[PDB]
Amino acid sequence: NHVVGRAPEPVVPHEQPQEVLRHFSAEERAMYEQHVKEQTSRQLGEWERAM
Amino acid sequence: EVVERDAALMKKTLSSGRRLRHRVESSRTHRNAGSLS
Amino acid sequence: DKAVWESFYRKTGSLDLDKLAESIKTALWDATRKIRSAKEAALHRSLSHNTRMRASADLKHWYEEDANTLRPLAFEALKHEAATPWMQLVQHGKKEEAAALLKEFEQKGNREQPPLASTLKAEDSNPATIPIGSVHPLFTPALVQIEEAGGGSVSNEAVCRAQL
Amino acid sequence: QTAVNSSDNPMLSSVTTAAPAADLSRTKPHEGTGTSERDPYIRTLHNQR
Amino acid sequence: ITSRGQFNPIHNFSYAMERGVRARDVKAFEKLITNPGPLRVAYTPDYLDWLHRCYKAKGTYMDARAVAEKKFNGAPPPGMFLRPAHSFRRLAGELKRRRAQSILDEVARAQGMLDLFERQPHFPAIHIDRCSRFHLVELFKEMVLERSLDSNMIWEKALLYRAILSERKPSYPTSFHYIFTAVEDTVFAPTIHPLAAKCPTLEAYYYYVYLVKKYYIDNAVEAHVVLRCHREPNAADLLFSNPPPKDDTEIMKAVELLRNADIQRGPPVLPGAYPPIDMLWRCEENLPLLKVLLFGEFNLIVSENPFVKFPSAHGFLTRPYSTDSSMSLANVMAEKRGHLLPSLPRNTATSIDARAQDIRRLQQKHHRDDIVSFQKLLRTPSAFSSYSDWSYFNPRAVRAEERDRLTRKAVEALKLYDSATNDIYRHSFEDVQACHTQRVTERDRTMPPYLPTLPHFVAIIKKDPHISFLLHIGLPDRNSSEEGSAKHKELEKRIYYLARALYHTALEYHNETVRRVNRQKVNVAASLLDNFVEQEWTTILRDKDTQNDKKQLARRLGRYMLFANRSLDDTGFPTDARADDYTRWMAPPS
Amino acid sequence: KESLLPNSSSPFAYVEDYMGTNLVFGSPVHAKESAAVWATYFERRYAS
Amino acid sequence: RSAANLARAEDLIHAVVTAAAQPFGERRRAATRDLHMEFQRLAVPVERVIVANPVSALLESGADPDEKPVEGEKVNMWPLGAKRVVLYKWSAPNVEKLKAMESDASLTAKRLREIQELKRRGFLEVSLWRRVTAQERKQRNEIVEAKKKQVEEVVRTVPSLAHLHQYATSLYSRIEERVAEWEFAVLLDDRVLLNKEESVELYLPYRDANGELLAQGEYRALVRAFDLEANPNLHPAYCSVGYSESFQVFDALPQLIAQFFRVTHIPAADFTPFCAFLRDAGLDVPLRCEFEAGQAVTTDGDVYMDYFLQLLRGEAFHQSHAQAGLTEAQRAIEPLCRAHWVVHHPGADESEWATARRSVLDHAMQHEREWWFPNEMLDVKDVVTGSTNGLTPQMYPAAVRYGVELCTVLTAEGKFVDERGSGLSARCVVNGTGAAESVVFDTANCNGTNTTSVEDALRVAHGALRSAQDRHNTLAAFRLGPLSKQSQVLLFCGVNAYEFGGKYARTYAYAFEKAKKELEATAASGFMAPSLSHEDTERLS
Amino acid sequence: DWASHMQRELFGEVDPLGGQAHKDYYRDVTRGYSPQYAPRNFANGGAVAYPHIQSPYEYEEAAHRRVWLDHDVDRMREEFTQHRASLRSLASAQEREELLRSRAAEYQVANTVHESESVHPIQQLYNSGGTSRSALKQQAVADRYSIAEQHSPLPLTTGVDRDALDEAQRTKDRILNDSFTAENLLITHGLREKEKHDFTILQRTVRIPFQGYDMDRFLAQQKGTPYGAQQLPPNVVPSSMEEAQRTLRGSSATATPLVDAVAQKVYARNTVVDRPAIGEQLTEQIINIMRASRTTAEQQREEERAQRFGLGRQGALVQDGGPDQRTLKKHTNDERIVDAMLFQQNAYRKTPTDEHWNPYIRRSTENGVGHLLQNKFDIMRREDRLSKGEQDL
Repeated sequence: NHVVGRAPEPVVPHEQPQEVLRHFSAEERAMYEQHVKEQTSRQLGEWERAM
Repeated sequence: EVVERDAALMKKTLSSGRRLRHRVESSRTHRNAGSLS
Repeated sequence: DKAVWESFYRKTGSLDLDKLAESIKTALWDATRKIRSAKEAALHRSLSHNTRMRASADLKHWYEEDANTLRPLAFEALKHEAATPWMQLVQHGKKEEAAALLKEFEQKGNREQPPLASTLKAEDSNPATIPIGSVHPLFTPALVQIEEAGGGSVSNEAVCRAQL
Repeated sequence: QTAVNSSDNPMLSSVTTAAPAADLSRTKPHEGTGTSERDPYIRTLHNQR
Repeated sequence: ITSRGQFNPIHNFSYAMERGVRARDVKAFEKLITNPGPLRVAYTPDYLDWLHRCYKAKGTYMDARAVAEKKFNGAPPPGMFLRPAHSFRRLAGELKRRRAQSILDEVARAQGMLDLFERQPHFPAIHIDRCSRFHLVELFKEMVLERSLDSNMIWEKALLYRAILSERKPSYPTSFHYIFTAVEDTVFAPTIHPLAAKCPTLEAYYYYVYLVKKYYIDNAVEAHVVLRCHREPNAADLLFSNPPPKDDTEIMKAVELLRNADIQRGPPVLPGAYPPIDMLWRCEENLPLLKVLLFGEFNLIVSENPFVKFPSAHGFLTRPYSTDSSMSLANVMAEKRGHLLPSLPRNTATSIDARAQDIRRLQQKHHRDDIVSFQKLLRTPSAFSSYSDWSYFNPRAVRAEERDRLTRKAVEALKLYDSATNDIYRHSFEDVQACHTQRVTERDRTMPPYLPTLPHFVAIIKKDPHISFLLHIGLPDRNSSEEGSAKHKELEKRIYYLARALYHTALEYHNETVRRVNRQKVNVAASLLDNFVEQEWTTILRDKDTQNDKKQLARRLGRYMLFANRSLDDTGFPTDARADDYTRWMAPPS
Repeated sequence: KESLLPNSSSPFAYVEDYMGTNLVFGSPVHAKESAAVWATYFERRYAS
Repeated sequence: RSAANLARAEDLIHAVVTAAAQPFGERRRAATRDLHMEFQRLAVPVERVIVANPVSALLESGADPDEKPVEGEKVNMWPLGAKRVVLYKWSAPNVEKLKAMESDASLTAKRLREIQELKRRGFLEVSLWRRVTAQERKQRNEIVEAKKKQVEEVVRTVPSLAHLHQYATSLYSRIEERVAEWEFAVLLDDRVLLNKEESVELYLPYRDANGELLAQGEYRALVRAFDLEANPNLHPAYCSVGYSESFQVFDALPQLIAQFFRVTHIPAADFTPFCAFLRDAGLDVPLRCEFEAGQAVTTDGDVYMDYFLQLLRGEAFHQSHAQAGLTEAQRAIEPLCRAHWVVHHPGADESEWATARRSVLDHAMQHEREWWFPNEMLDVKDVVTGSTNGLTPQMYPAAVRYGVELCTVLTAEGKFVDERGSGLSARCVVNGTGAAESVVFDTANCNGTNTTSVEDALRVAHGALRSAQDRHNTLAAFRLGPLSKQSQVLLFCGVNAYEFGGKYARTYAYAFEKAKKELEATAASGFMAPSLSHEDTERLS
Repeated sequence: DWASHMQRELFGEVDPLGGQAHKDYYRDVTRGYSPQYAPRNFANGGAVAYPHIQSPYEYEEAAHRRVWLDHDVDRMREEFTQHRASLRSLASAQEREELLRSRAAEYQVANTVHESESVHPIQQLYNSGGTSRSALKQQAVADRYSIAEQHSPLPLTTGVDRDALDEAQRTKDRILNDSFTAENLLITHGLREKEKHDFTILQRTVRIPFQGYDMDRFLAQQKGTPYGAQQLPPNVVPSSMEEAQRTLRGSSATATPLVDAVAQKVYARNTVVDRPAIGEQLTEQIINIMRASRTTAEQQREEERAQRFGLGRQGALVQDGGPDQRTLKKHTNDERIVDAMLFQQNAYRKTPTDEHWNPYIRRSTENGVGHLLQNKFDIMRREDRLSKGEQDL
């Protein structure tokens, strides 16, 4: 009942634990964020277009 | 003998004594300046 | 084929210069890519026929020298191309013909062709001809002393002296 | 997923705590270092088609 | 090179000692330390002692070096021998040492000077008695003016210093007396007019007296805090002081008393506008006020934490504590998640709200203890060091970057000094005779031509047909259009990331823990690059035949091999090893 | 600037032995210094 | 002995090649004199140029702020370490626009911004030219001629150098940038932004930078004016020039030092009235300089006069505006960029370099930074000891590779303008591959008539690709050059470390011949190699 | 609006926190002793949220990026001087604020703060408890360097020197060599074979796991994917502030290169030491401490390696029964065993391909696939097939 129109929850390729992320430099963490942002946006948008 | 000499030199880094420092008197309004007398 | 291609770029039309630029850029890239492929090809033929290097089992032989690494190097073009015929002769280690050309120099005192096709002819592709000084460029200044004072070929005398 | 660690049970008293798996190591096609299911002590799946 | 609470020399002893001028008695040394020129740097006894000892040691050093060189007419490392003087290698080495040591000297002194005008404790007082308009104006324009964003705050700073000096007069030491000449000599614009545009009003001055009396300001430090918080809408709240502020009846009464008592010698609102800044520095009339201002900055600075006295202003002046809180979590997470996802099942919602509470509790619990433990941990180079971490607040504290530049310069100089060792000194002859017995051999005995180096990898990932095509041809031209330069920047940046990742993997390849993590950095980087390439490639093909054009050339290249699924080892080349082995080596951490 | 070192671009101008010695094309000071170095060395060698 | 001969050769080669470059310089300078003399007929003159005493900002007790009445009439002489104010009148449109917009100017962030951009739009360059006695001119003519003689003898003795001459001339004519009494002394200001006041305080230093001291004698101040609309990319020919009247330059210290003390030490009472005394003679003693001169001191509290002088006379506490405009970083790479710039401008004067200095170094530190910046792998800290100390035989081929990949990946840029008169011009950006990352035509310069055949656009792009590939080759020579030269000393004189030196040389040669012979049989066997095991062979011999 | 505040601090020649110790700001070395924001995360629990540098090469690189960015930080300084002169010129609050707003937009100050983008409720939790947008913007402090980083070329050069790279190669070599030696020694004592056997013993006990009646559903629910199947991570009890801070700083202390470590320590000690010095005597003292440090560390590594593999002669060299005498104890490394082991591997061996006259040895894939790739064609094919995620032929 709850889930009917909704998108699948975005699945980000090579998503990281907190314990690996703790070793990313400030710049590499910015990059990680860029990656997650882009995957999430791409997928959710793809679902919009699909539906 | 070389390596002996350098271990002998890294012994001298822990042989550091401290020289006695000299506290001054804290005030609320300024800093006190002592000079050698 | 100006007949065919001219109106593609317009010309009365005014030139694109955008289309024209992209196509120049692309053409150049194509040429360069042919060069690089030729280099790598040479490397490949060598590796596949060389059994001693095959004996040590190394995948790394195939990647340790690639188009970037092999010669001719592009950023070295000038000093090799802008060079006089004499200079090119000595650069490629032909001391005989360079000395000859030098004596004749003293005593008597858009084109299509690579500037080196003058000095380097067919017969200098034979690996038999390549002087030992020139063989391994990395070490050239050291391997030059094994060589004869005038001749490209190694001098028994010098090497025996050194050993003795 | 089993540890080759030593057990206090009487049947397992022969079992000795294993050194950790070797780091960059090239195995024989029928063995693995035994870390995960993806990498068993004994590779059961054939490598053919 | 500097760390917290380190002493640095501001004196150049070397120049005079090379001329042969040396001191013996302590009186001689005090005579060596006193600037004739206008400025007077006082010292703590401690710093003075340290400096003295250093001086003596430098005497002994230059002495023994000179005596050694008179006997021979430095002293080698243990297994080494001195090359001859007038040998190229030794001349070069010694030169290198001369230069490196001049650099290290200059740096030492520069950091000393930073300490001096940052008002570090061992330089307790800078005295200006001997300065003339030039020195004062210059000191002002280098120290006060340049730094300040706001013009109008400078005047305030001045009057407030005048008020503090005038109110605290008994407790100041004798060496300060001269400055009071400048305080009684201050010229004010008549009450509401030729000086109205030149100088400030007396009313203003009494406002600031009100502030010194009401908040008990003893310092340039609390001055700083008060002056930043007082014009703001929350003023009563920010500046509310731990010993509570006096009630305005008594204060305004004492201000009436001062105003009146000073008339017979010849809730107040925050004051108005003041004359444009330049007047202060360029009118003779303001010259005493200016003087006070300088004296206010270079002295009147004391260690004490102003945030013991103004505990509510700590959040405003410097950043607030994260453990201190000035909807439900579930609703925030709903807002980020967007309307396109199912709302959180209300189990997980409730569960997450529970965590949010438990975390609130952890914060409240650990707020004090973390602070305490932190300062205690700093008081104990060591893991904890800095240019400035001091317990006390310093409004003139130097920017971290000025100090770091010096430090870096000094470390270059050190590495330079260390180089020259192998130029000046040499190994035993027969040791190198021996050494030349094992020749360098190309194949084995020489390091391999592919080491980890950033351009090696950048080259490797730019050598791919698809990416080489995308760089040169594929993207719209970088100079021609905006999309061109944008796409170009991003492609280049992504290559760069993947290159840095491969590089740091290659360096640490031998140690497993670090390698698996660095490997995850490679995965993220490569994934980013692959998505960019894939996208731009599709764009090339879709975008709207003719022989040898862009699209044909692209379709000739074939399928794009993803950088993610590439298996490259330490040297940046594909592996020798079986896929199952390589996969295991690079597997994620647990 | 004034220093004692040959003024030339080529590094080949600054080449000497490992022992800091040049008995060819060295300045007269260098030459005496270096012949003295080798003299001392061989004196000790043939002594022992 | 052979190392000595190598060095000797490189010295000669350097002489010969330089002597080949000078005439290019004369012709370039001539063409630029010409082009400039044309352009200045049509452009906005810089009419009044006057050197004057700087006017104190300080006011007396009864004065009021606003006037700015005194510019000073003029000045007969400019002391060495002193500030003077040069006044210019440049009536160019943007300057007018500035005077108007500022005289209208209680303040808005917007208008502040507008004013600052309007200031950045044009700029002035101020320099000091010195006169020359016929005596000095004859001494220089004499020295130049003696050098030319030495070069002619050298070339005569050793034929191959006479050949290298023709080489260098033919290279310069290709590499070079095509262009279609008083001697320069100092650059006081690289970029003076536009003012409503039309004046600059300039500090003259004690030292021009090649590091030399400044002479005495007559100087006039030259002022160049550039506006970035009429002359983007800042060609040196297009600009507006005017000169001040002559004045006298000298170093005043030894007079004033003599006048105040009537001098190795200074007693410490006098120090502060001494510095005051100096500032009244016009000299600039900064505050810090006083302060440090005072911090190195005799037993008696004295100031060493030579330490004080050394501080006054050097770049530490005050600089030419021209040198303050540059970063620490830029000043560190400057001799490299200058060397390179001079390869492409064969025979440049210090005047020319002075003009182009800012623009070149900004370009370098922006677009070129990878080429110019010091590179711990490639770079050489020292020439004498580089072969021995920094570079190991074990690290050598790695470092060579590093150079090669770096150049492969980096990028160079080049320009070409059409010689046949349409303003068609191309820019190119080029890899270490020879490939072109970018090619662009610019129709801006050329008129609306166009009518340029595809042929001519092709010729233009050809020329641009050329100049670009050449820039890239030259940059690579400078990036990889030092390390490769020291590599040469390592391998040539350090043979006996290697397997091709000494007793093992003979083995290498042997291996070499076998390889050759072996290649032959592989070519005979159809490029399938014989057996390693030599199972293939007819005879046991 | 927080952005204008940050910009305000960037313009100032004064340190933003006034040099004072603040528990939430790590003054980091790597970052040039600059006050970076590093709160404790109580959702992860006890852990200071901030980068932990894991190698010296990371340090050396970051230091280099600072040197590279120098020129830009300098142009920026020169530009800031102009800016805050303009700020002095402006007499009204609101206009000043307009200037700061527009200029903070231009320098992209806001773009320095990196917020977690994850839509997943759990990652949401981890970041958003302690470190959130609301918090991160309010708490962030920008150095000039982090601003120059954004408008600037990217360096192709790590700060690593020729010699530093020499030592890197040597270190990697040495450690790899000893690890391979150690592993072969475990195979030789047959402890690996034992480990396999014992695994087989442990199998006796185990059940086959319940995989569910609907196996898809089951697997998925184990992973927490289906709807309402989300579990929260187990709450961890936070560690004392000293512990967390010591982890964070110990990390970057380990990573400090020799020169910096020594130099910092020498100067800092020179203040308190009994016989202090300035000038060249100090420099000397540093160089000596450094050279001695290298030598001592070398010698210590050799002794360690000796203890690990049991290298070195046993007892007296001149024993009656010959020099040779040695004793081997069960599962214990010894010099003799190491060298016998290598002897077995390569005894008269001329090349690794020596035994490849034998077809069944030649196509063994044990050592890797590298001897079986002969023409380029096949190599490329392998590359392709591997990238597609299929098997190598």
